[PDB]
Amino acid sequence: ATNDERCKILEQRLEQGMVFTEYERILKKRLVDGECSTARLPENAERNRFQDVLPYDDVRVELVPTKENNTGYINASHIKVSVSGIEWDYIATQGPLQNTCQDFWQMVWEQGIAIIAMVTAEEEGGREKSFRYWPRLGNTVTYGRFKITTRFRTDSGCYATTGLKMKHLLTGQERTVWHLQYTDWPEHGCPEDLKGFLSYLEEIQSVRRHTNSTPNPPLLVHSSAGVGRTGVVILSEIMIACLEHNEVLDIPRVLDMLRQQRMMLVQTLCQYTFVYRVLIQFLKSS
Repeated sequence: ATNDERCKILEQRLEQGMVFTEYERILKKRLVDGECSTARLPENAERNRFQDVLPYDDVRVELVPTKENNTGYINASHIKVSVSGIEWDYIATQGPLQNTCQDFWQMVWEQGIAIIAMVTAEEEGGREKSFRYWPRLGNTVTYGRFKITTRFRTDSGCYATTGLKMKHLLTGQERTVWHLQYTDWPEHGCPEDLKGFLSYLEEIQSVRRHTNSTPNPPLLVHSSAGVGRTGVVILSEIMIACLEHNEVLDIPRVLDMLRQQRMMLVQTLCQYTFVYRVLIQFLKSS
């Protein structure tokens, strides 16, 4: 029940408004070896949603080079953290563009991805935040050598689960990909329903566990920019796992480690304070 001491500390820090000082001291990106030269190539300009939100060279997801994409470039970062003995493996990526759908599915295939955690809407405020890279039911699409079929979509209130089949058109191999989309989460803000977000995290945790039981692949997390709401998901799941290991909690240490793998994770104070609220409620129900 040492979680009780953690929950008081967290509630007090939030209640007294000491969260901000902690958050604003965390650097947004690497100080050194922060080169994003491949991402900055003129040839890759159309592949970035924002020319300043970029993967670092040494952790970018490298696609096998193709005719259409010689550098095999996608705006996506490997995120590998070890926190309290747990080795976490994610890929964090931006929302696909019309012209990066083949790249996105090539990454899904090559990296062995079984679960997509989508935490953006397709459209918000009249703007595209993610291209519709998977088919709409009523049910198949082809991007280069990958055929994607939507089997079903089931709504769980705050999020929806879509069963996808992905087929390699040159080998005939097929794989199931589970698409878990949180549907009401404004960009730069927080989920509307805190408990709904916890149930979304619970479903990601469950499906990862059970698909692993049947080299485990990274979880693919994406938003629009691939840093804000993506960062909330990753930092929340890591910190929740920390709650069982007695070791002293150090959220800004963890977020700093994460931003060493992909810049700008967790864009706003409300997103960071939301992670505190998530942990408090998780501990309040333990």
